[PDB]
Amino acid sequence: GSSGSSGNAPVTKAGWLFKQASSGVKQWNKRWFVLVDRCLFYYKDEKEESILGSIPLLSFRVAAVQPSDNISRKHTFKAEHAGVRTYFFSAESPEEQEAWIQAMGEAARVQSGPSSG
Repeated sequence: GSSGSSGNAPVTKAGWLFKQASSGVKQWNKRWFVLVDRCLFYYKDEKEESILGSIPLLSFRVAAVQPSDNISRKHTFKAEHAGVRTYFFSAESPEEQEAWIQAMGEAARVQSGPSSG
C-alpha cells in the first residue's frame, strides 16, 4: 500500500440530489452536490459558480432512510451525526442512491477504529 499527498484533491462524487426543505413545507428541492475529501459541498447548479453551503462528514451515519422518517420517496438516504443534524437526500435513480450511501458513507466511517464493532 502507498499514499500520496498533493495540493488540491480530485473530486470523489458529483450529481444532482434533492435536499429536504430545511425551512420549507416538507418539500424537496434539487441541488448540485459534490462529494469531497471527508466533506460534502453543494452549489446552486452544476456550473459550480460559488459554494452555497457545506456539510461535514465526520463520524456521520449515512444509510437508507427509515419508514419512521416520513420519507415517501424511492432511493432515498439520510445522514445524521446522531445529535448534530439530520440531513436527507433523494437520488433520482436507485443505482445512484446506493453509490452515495457508500461514497459519502465511507468518508464518514473509519475502519480499524475504536468505539466500533
